[PDB]
Amino acid sequence: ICGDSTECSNLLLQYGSFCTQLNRALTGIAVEQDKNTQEVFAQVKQIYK
Amino acid sequence: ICGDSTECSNLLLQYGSFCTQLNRALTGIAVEQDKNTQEVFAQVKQIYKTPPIKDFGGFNFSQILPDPSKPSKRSFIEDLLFNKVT
Amino acid sequence: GYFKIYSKHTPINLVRDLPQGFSALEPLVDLPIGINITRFQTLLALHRSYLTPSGWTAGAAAYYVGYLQPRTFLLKYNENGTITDAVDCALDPLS
Amino acid sequence: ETKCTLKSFTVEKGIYQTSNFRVQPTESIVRFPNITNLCPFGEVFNATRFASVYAWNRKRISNCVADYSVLYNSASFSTFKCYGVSPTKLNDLCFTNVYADSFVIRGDEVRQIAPGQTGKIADYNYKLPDDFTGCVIAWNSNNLDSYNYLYRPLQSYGFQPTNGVGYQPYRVVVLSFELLHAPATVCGPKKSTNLVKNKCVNFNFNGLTGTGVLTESNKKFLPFQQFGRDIADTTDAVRDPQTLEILDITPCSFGGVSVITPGTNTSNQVAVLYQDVNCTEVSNVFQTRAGCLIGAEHVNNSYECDIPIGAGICASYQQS
Amino acid sequence: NGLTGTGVLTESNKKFLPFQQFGRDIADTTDAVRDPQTLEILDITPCSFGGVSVITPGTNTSNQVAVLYQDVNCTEVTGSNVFQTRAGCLIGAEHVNNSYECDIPIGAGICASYQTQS
Amino acid sequence: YADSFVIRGDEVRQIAPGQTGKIADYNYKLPDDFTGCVIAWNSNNL
Amino acid sequence: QKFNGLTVLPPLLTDEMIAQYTSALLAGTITSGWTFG
Amino acid sequence: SSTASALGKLQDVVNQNAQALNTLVKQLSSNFGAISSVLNDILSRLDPPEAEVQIDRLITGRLQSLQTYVTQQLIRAAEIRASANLAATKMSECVLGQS
Amino acid sequence: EAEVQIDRLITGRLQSLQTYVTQQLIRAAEIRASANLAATKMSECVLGQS
Amino acid sequence: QCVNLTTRTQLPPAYTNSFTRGVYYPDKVFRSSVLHS
Ligand SMILES: *[C@@H]1O[C@H](CO)[C@@H](O[C@@H]2O[C@H](CO)[C@@H](O)[C@H](O)[C@H]2NC(C)=O)[C@H](O)[C@H]1NC(C)=O
Ligand SMILES: *[C@@H]1O[C@H](CO)[C@@H](O[C@@H]2O[C@H](CO)[C@@H](O)[C@H](O)[C@H]2NC(C)=O)[C@H](O)[C@H]1NC(C)=O
Ligand SMILES: *[C@@H]1O[C@H](CO)[C@@H](O)[C@H](O)[C@H]1NC(C)=O
Ligand SMILES: *[C@@H]1O[C@H](CO)[C@@H](O)[C@H](O)[C@H]1NC(C)=O
Ligand SMILES: *[C@@H]1O[C@H](CO)[C@@H](O)[C@H](O)[C@H]1NC(C)=O
Ligand SMILES: *[C@@H]1O[C@H](CO)[C@@H](O)[C@H](O)[C@H]1NC(C)=O
Ligand SMILES: *[C@@H]1O[C@H](CO)[C@@H](O)[C@H](O)[C@H]1NC(C)=O
Ligand SMILES: *[C@@H]1O[C@H](CO)[C@@H](O)[C@H](O)[C@H]1NC(C)=O
Ligand SMILES: *[C@@H]1O[C@H](CO)[C@@H](O)[C@H](O)[C@H]1NC(C)=O
Ligand SMILES: *[C@@H]1O[C@H](CO)[C@@H](O)[C@H](O)[C@H]1NC(C)=O
Ligand SMILES: *[C@@H]1O[C@H](CO)[C@@H](O)[C@H](O)[C@H]1NC(C)=O
Ligand SMILES: *[C@@H]1O[C@H](CO)[C@@H](O)[C@H](O)[C@H]1NC(C)=O
Repeated sequence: ICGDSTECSNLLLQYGSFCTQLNRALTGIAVEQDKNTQEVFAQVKQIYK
Repeated sequence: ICGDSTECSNLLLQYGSFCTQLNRALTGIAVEQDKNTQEVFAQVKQIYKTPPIKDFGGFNFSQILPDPSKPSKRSFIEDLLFNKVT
Repeated sequence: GYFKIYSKHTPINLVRDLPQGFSALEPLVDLPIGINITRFQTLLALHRSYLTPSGWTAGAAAYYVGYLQPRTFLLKYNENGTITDAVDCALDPLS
Repeated sequence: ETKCTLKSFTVEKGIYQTSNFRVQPTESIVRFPNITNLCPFGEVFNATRFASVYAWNRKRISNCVADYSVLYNSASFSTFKCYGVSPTKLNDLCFTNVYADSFVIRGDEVRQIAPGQTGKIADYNYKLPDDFTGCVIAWNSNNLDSYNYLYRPLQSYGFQPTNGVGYQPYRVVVLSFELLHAPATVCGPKKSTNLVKNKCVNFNFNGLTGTGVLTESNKKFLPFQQFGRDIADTTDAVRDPQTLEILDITPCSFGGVSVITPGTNTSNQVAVLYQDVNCTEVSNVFQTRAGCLIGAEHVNNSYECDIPIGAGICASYQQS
Repeated sequence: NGLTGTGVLTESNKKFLPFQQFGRDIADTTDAVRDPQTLEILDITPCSFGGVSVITPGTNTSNQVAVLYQDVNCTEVTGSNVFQTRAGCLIGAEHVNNSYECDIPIGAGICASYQTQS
Repeated sequence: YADSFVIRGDEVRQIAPGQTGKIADYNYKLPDDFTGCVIAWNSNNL
Repeated sequence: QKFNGLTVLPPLLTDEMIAQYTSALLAGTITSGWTFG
Repeated sequence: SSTASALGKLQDVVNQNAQALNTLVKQLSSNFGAISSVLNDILSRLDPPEAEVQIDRLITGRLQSLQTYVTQQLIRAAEIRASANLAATKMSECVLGQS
Repeated sequence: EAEVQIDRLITGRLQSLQTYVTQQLIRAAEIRASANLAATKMSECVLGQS
Repeated sequence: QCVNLTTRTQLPPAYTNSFTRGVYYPDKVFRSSVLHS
């Protein structure tokens, strides 16, 4: 939004924790993509030859 | 958003039906929460009971069967579960 | 355009320097002044010497001075109301 | 209400949330600290010798909550005229400083003080700007005055005991304030009332304007703190600024209301559910976990659920 | 000429046509500029940024920390055995040749753990 | 609706929607929205 | 791609580790049938 | 009874709902560009021409915080309904049968 | 006067970022449905016979 | 009055390191068992 400009960054603090909520949402769907692969492929105890 | 303020409530009518929609959406997912529990647990027609003498071949179900001297008549394992979720 | 003073009196048993605990400096006064301040000093109470061979200079004294700065400090309040543990944010990465 | 909400003339069976319910507050209260100061005003009006305009002195008044109605609503001071802000609105406001001039002019030259006309006493003795000097206060006097006060060219004044009107020896005291730039210092008397408890009131505890009930608290502040705050920043406890007593603030009850229709091809009977509220404070009246239910009789049977209320309680049209 | 901004400047192997004053790719931000005096063409790529992550074993266990600087070749950032990986670079962690079950996922195949002893 | 009255030239700014003062608050109050026009001219001759 | 605020994080299992998983699944269903599950 | 956080799937649903309801109330102390975040203090300190301009900054900010909450509860409830359709299939096919 | 112009850019950019994040939550719930089917198809068809 | 005095000595102002000192109550609000930032 602001991009290295401290006049904008103080005006953005009047909007509460919107940015905080936005970062918390995109991290929850990044951790989820690693669990999506762990459930499909890691279905084996040992490595068979 | 207004909280007992008449000149705030007058300005909010300029937005139309933004808040008839939000109460309708939150009521649609509160009725759904009751349909969720009904479909899991109401799978049985009659309320069956276990016989008072328990000759199950040597198998022991006393920790998963209910307890008649207890709050809510929960089982033993059902009380360890309810004393761990805040 | 204000002037706020915060204070505390604490018993101590260390040899010279600052102890390790926490101090809740509660405010004394606030003075509606509006004066523009940029330099200061401290007052000593020297007494007259008399028939003992200028004639001044009581005792021995020392004080510690250190200047604010802005950061963020988090207070883990008590059930009484008291600030007990203070957290500094820009101290280290762990903070 | 339900038909209006659904915009239809026929409703089907169900339970519909149709409006809200709140207890409206009565008899607002305000509670402010105390008035300890009286203000230095003993040293302006009861002083013996007052000067003239050739040596107009000034007296700064600061750091008080003074008054402005014990010299306006009382009327023995012959001159109470000033402009712009009416003297009924000085008690609710205040600047930074208060200054007091004093001079004694006969009555024929008293009339030239109305800013927009600088006087002979005001062009060469006391500088009157284009803005109005705050107030000019004068009263007739014959105790220690009714001669030896000059002004300005240099001429003396004529004072005696048998001098016709217009020449009276008034006592002109001029009040003016400071730019009030920095934090002010001198307001009027603040205002308090008598507090109530245990009913929904509209309160003001030295700044906190909200609504709620005020019950007595058993909590302990630190001796410098004024109010408490919950998590997510809501004021729950305040301190009574006259009695130093901690009072809890809980919001006076709100909720939703809902109507239980068996449908309008069956009946026009209705039960009403006031959600999570005690019927004690606004057919039979039945108290439930879901709020109390008014218009439905609590039978002691068990059937299948037809219209759900909550926490295990249901309802359906049986002739009631 | 008033086109204020921040970044590093390097010599551009791209060319202009002599009527062109600056350049851009996408989203109105300028990439190249012809300076008013030398009339040389210079690239504007911004000086590096990233995110900072911090790996902890739990305060109940210890008070020690490694720090991950995400997506930055750390010749431009302590000093406790830095280790460049694909997911950034680690500062304060000891690279070993063993292999265990994953404890704390760093990324791109690397995990981190606290065992005997830093 | 044509409404006419005589006012000081200082107070020709006082006849406006959302205005406070002496004449706008104690003599003649235009409402807040006020679809309309305000016409004025000098009368030193009369 | 990184332009301005935008980042792409790397996945925790690389493409070599995922291919080593599907080779151990395929070496058990040839050798052992359905007994390894 | 010895090992806690074995119910970690059920604790995360209770924690996430409380996190979202805590953030709805803390957005009431935001200005959103007005002069004060309390609706009674721009009332007691401004005239109804200028108070209408500041209240319309609080309304637009508080209405956006309530629409963000309802949208995130609509997405989150679609994930619970997927998990309750799975527990209703596991009760048919594995409690009342043998799979 | 810069503040009343910056605020027009803030509310427009904060709305373009929310429209992104809302549509990424809806899209990531479609992948989780399809990565749950791929997990069932490996349990019930690679590790067994269906 | 104004009897000047000072001499000259002073050496290097001895430095030190306060660990955790100087936390004043920045308010009047009363919070109960709740970490506040
Ligand atoms: C079935 O299992 C229960 C375990 O839950 C047994 O109950 C325990 O028995 C021991 C005796 O070996 C007692 O010391 C415990 O106090 C019992 N726990 C209870 C009653 O909660 C029970 O004995 C078993 N029943 C049979 C028939 O073997
Ligand atoms: C407060 O007083 C100081 C004077 O000590 C002002 O600060 C600066 O003082 C230096 C001399 O040391 C001058 O050369 C500068 O010009 C002063 N600063 C400025 C901005 O003029 C300071 O300005 C004063 N503060 C106020 C509000 O007047
Ligand atoms: C002193 O002056 C005040 C004016 O405020 C007046 O009310 C009061 O009566 C005076 N005192 C006496 C003893 O006359
Ligand atoms: C305030 O004044 C009242 C008298 O009206 C007195 O009873 C009370 O103790 C006073 N409190 C303080 C804090 O001065
Ligand atoms: C309910 O209404 C329909 C028409 O609206 C009617 O046909 C039906 O008979 C009604 N039910 C009863 C029990 O009368
Ligand atoms: C409901 O309120 C009344 C009023 O005081 C009280 O007597 C009663 O105990 C309350 N009931 C419950 C269940 O709290
Ligand atoms: C239903 O229960 C109540 C319990 O308070 C009991 O008093 C009442 O008699 C019961 N109803 C009938 C019809 O007996
Ligand atoms: C400007 O001056 C510099 C050296 O001072 C040199 O490039 C040249 O003389 C001028 N460049 C122009 C006019 O583009
Ligand atoms: C520390 O962690 C262990 C396991 O990680 C746990 O059992 C213990 O309760 C924790 N706290 C203390 C004080 O040891
Ligand atoms: C990191 O920097 C070094 C020298 O600064 C360079 O040799 C190396 O190729 C760089 N790594 C990457 C991935 O660019
Ligand atoms: C770890 O492996 C690298 C690469 O094979 C090697 O250079 C290094 O010596 C090894 N470390 C130890 C302790 O053997
Ligand atoms: C000492 O103080 C006097 C004034 O009393 C002054 O003239 C003189 O320069 C000072 N000397 C020193 C070393 O301070």
